[PDB]
Amino acid sequence: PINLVVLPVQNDGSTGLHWANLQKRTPLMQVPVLVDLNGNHLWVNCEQQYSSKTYQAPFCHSTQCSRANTHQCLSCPAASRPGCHKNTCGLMSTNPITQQTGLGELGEDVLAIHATQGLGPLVTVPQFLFSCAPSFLVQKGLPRNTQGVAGLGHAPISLPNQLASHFGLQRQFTTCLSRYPTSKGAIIFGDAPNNMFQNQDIFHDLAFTPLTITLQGEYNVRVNSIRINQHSVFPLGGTMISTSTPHMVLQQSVYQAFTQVFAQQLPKQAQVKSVAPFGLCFNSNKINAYPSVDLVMDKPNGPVWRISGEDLMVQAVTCLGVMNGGMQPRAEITLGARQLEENLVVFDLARSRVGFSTSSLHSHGVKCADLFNFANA
Amino acid sequence: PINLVVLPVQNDGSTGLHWANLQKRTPLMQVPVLVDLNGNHLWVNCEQQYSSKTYQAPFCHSTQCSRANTHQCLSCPAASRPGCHKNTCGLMSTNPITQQTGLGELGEDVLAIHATGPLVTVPQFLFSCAPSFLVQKGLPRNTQGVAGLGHAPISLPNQLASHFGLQRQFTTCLSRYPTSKGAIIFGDAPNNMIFHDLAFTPLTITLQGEYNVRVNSIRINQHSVFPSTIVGSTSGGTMISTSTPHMVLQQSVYQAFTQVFAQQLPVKSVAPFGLCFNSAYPSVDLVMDKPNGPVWRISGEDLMVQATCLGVMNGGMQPRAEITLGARQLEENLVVFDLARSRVGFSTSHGVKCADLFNF
Amino acid sequence: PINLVVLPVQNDGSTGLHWANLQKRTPLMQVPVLVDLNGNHLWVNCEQQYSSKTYQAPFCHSTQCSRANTHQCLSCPAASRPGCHKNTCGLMSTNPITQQTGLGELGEDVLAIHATLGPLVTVPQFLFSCAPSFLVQKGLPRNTQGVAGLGHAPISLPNQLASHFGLQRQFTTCLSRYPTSKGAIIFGDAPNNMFHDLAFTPLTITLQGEYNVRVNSIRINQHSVFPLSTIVGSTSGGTMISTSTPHMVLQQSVYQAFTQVFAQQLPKQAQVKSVAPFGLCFNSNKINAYPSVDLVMDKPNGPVWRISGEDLMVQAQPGVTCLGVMNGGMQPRAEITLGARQLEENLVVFDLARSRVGFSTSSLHSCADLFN
Amino acid sequence: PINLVVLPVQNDGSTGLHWANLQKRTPLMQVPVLVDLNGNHLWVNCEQQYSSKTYQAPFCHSTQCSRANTHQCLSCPAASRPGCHKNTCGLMSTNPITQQTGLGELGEDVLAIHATLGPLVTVPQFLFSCAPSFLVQKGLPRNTQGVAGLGHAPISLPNQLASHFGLQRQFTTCLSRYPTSKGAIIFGDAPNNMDIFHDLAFTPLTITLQGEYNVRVNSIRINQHSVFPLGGTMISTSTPHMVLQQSVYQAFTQVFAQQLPKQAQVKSVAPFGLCFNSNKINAYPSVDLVMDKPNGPVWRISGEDLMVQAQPGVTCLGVMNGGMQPRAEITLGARQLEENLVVFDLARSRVGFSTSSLHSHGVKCADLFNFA
Repeated sequence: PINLVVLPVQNDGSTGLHWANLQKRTPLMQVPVLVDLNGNHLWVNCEQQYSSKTYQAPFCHSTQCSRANTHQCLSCPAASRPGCHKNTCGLMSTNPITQQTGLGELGEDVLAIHATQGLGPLVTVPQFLFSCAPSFLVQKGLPRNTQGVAGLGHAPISLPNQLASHFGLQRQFTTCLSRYPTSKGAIIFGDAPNNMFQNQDIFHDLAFTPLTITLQGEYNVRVNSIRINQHSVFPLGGTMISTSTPHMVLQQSVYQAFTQVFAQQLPKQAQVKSVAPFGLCFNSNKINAYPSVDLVMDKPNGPVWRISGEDLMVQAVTCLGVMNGGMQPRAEITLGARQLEENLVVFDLARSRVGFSTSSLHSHGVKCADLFNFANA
Repeated sequence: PINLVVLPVQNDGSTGLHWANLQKRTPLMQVPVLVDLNGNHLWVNCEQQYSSKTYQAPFCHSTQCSRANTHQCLSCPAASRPGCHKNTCGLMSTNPITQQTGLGELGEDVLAIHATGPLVTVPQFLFSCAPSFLVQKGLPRNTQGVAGLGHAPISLPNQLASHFGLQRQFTTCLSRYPTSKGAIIFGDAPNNMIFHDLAFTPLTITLQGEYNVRVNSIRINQHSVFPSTIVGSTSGGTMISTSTPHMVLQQSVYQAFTQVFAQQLPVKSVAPFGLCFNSAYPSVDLVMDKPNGPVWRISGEDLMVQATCLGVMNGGMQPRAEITLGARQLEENLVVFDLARSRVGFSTSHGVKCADLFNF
Repeated sequence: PINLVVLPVQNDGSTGLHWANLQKRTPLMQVPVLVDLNGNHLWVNCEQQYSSKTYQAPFCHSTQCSRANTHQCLSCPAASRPGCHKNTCGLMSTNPITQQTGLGELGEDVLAIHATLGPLVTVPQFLFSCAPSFLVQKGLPRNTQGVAGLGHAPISLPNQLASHFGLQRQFTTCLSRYPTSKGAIIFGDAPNNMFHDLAFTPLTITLQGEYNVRVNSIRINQHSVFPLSTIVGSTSGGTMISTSTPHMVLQQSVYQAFTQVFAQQLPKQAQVKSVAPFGLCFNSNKINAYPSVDLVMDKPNGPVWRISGEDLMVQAQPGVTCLGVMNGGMQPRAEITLGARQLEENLVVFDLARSRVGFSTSSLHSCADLFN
Repeated sequence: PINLVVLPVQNDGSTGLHWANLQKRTPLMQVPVLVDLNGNHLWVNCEQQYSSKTYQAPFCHSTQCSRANTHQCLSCPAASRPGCHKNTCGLMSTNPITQQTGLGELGEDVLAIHATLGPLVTVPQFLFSCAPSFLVQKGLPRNTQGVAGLGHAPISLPNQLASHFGLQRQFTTCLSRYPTSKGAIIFGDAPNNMDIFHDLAFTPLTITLQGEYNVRVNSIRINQHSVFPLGGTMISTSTPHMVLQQSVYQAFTQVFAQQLPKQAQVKSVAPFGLCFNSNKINAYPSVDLVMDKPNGPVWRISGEDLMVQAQPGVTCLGVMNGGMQPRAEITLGARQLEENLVVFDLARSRVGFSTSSLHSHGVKCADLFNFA
């Protein structure tokens, strides 16, 4: 009776990005991969080392290629091995940090992951679908020695969809990303709010906003306004949620309005020169008392996604962790990994809504890393 | 746990097609629908007095619309009712008998089905409220829509296997006897209940969402009738279908076939058939996949119909496939669609009856 | 330098649909084909009678398949001939009258058409589909063997013709109300190569390939009928212009509003027993003037597409004339559809370059004169 | 009567890539762009200058957005400017050197091009994308502001130019071999309109799902020694060298080396793998590509033309290892298109090349037209 499965995820201190050791292949081995909230699928570099007794490449026009949504047939002029076959299916994979994309082949192999009643036994998808993507794609932008990307996007062979389908889980997943490199957070597949902590009602304040999917397969929500200490800075789906930037990203005109109203809410004298890659920094000794950021979601009548000033700030000298996305970012506002860390964020694919707590996880005395004991497993 | 779910399916003697009573809505009610093996999705006429407590039409750009692969937004300039909303998602539904297609609206409601047993549910089963003109011609009497079993993201088997965590496969046991009911079993039937002699052949899915296999040869009573660099190939070229009762052949294959079939025997053809008799029939052997392949065998009498006539039609110069196997060739034959392994399984101690398998 | 190309179009009185003879093949022959304004392409019956020295079925993955936007390969077991090949590309064709669709194969052959009255000029490699013959069985005017699509799709007639000869990316329909005189489709910039009372409204294309405009309001004798970052839910106009239906079609709620308001513009006593296929019929002779229907385009004060009431009326029986507006039920593809009868005796400029549809705000005086 | 249009394109010595100054906007200005033979469209960074009186961003669901194959609507939260509007269309653009792709906005403006040496003729409503600026940051030749695609895609350079002027649906490349020198792209039927094309041979052209031109190589020999097989082949200007899948690379480079004396080999200069002392070589081996099928026509590469001057006294084999999964097992780069007439016939789905060298007629690509 499997109701949840759970993947440990770690915060990479050097990049601010989140990544995981996936258990794949026969025998099981650890494959380090970026966690890309918006990614279409799981892809890894197979050009390398690849040992498995259970690896298979589906044939062109197969049900597996249809499920993966590719009718592009490929062939390789060379002895067959993972990544190189006669008559297989081709899939474009994306490095979401550089935005590079390249052509690889669809593969199947074992993926293993812990079940959890709400720690539990290790269960497997014996023919988990993924792509052997070309190696140039791992060369830039990813945490050291990452070999791939696990996409959690709403696409037919993404992690959440493949896991939910195989185990009959509710078609949703919950992220609890860690703020701290020293301790692993979790991604929970299945209905966490109903099937999952130690007397604490961590979901008590869950509120919901509608979820859309862009044509590029990204999760979008809609922000009705941004207020900083009750002063509105915006206006004047639409909002992407993403783990391919650590920081909040704002379209340039929104960036200028935001940062200026932010500054204004602090003492003018507290401003110091900026350290890269930030624009707006402060002497932190000079004032502890950061403005609160309310994102009013969907429509004027709430609910409110609250960001405390302190959690927007980076200990760089403290700097505002908000980036100028230029004239044409993909979304006018993007909530990045730091906005996800230490919050329970529910992506409900069945009902098309994102759930979020109006109150802080930590108010329960709980950190995302406290959720599961991965050291026993 | 649940590892098997079953839909009773009924043989309609007047059309030669099959149909199920789907259980939907709150409170549950019965929705007669044609079973279309290659259908993309379940659709229904929602002008047919739609009562439900649990009906929703997903909004444009939602997760459900994305899953159904539509980014087309619609609005109905009318009040709000099932099939008429503002800001919902459009999708094309097909009447696969007439081949008509029409733009309808993505809906969500409860569907109930039997486990193997008791009735279990998909609270959010996705389907389409299709335009009512699509139920006017060709369907079995009183049917209100079509339930698609094609390999497409919101087809019946995909939704059910995903919800219950079944093995990605379904088996077909249609009954030959008009008014009798066989079943479609979802999940790993071969391991979860006769499946000793399962041959197997590769399955491809066409761009239009149809199941294909490849037929290397056809014989009538042993007589031959038939016949990451990018590449660019084709599917099998033989379609399995329940949207025709009859075997359909490309004109030239049809001539060869029927003629050779005539020669295995010693009247005034009766419409729509081109070869009829008074009332031993020769056997048809289909070598599957390639020259070494397992053989799909249809005994002659099972091709034959009573207007007795050869139930093999002329699909003209350009049918979808060179060869199509219709409803009658699936009847009283256990056909396993393994979507996880991309192959179709079939029965090479007589056959019992599809109608014997269950009791509802 | 060729500036226009012109195709005569015949009104079939028996169906109200419009058809043309397309000149193709080598040797050149006539192929009678339905004119489908919203159709993706030209499709034609290749069932075995087809024969031509210049016909080829492009190979899968060819530039011609790429242009037609199909990467679906097929093959045929019989001896090779048009419609039947070893490695070709598949294309879905639609009968717009019955809404049947079916898979056929991309074909290529010579098409000839008159320049500007001028000589016959040719497109040597004109792309079209060999469609399954079941597609011609039903709903097509007599003897029709295919459908010429004028849709905004990459191998439609207007696009191929404009492209081959370097015409302006537009065409003008001037359908005839009278079967005995043929009207014209004019490819290229008709307004600058042949009146001035042209109004324009934005043109959008639906995902199924249809032309849409936006009707801000429908009025009858000025009375309102209709009615009282990734951007997300945008839609195209919501009014379709089609030559696949003869009459105006309205979604059932709009239909009822329209009929109630139309009727209110005339004496209740003039009404008479309904006569199929119609729902609102009148004692002819008890009416001197029928209400005008004004479609205000784009915005509440945009340009107006005006229909005279006489032109929306049909005479069914001896002394009884009926309203030529059909009930499209709950889910027509568009809430309002203007049909062949609304396009007859009017110039309509489909400008694909500027995405606008242009129509006269003073109809000639109520198409066959332009050419001969 | 316009039959050909020609674009001077210049060889960049640093990157080995080719680029062009496109004349756009009102008033006209020079917009430097990389020439990407497989590029889907023309894209530019609009953030920067963009001065024009004739720029326009089509609206969502317009005929222009449909042509470009996008039904994705964009809103920009800012005030109106090029690259930033409400209700426009989104298009993904690709930097073909880094393989980065990003979302930009469909735009329309004037593009001027020389007709035939002849006068500047214009496309008033030329479609392109305002692509996000991160796409220009790496790997393009210095100062280029975007990319001009020549792929077989509906709004590519050759398609828009052929359609606007009624050209034959083909183009010929004559890329110049020497740094800063100028070759030409000629749109229209170059072979029939200006024998240097007397010996044109032809091989089937296919288009991949990512929109790249492909042909098939049936075999490769070096000095008549078999290298391949034991043949999908992309033609590209986004790599300056030949690229081979790893097992083909190993065989090719081995056989190439053993045709030369083994003491000729010096230490490898990055990025190359096989380099030589250029004192110790007097003749390089011929590389022969049999196209399409066992008995097809032969694309001949003189071996000297495969070699790169890495240093003062060192010459390297300009053949790169594409690893396990390059897009095509063989790729013919910029260097293989240099000083060679290559005809991309989109109408007939074939690529044409001369069995006899352009230099054996005494001609160089830079000779064809006098630009300035």
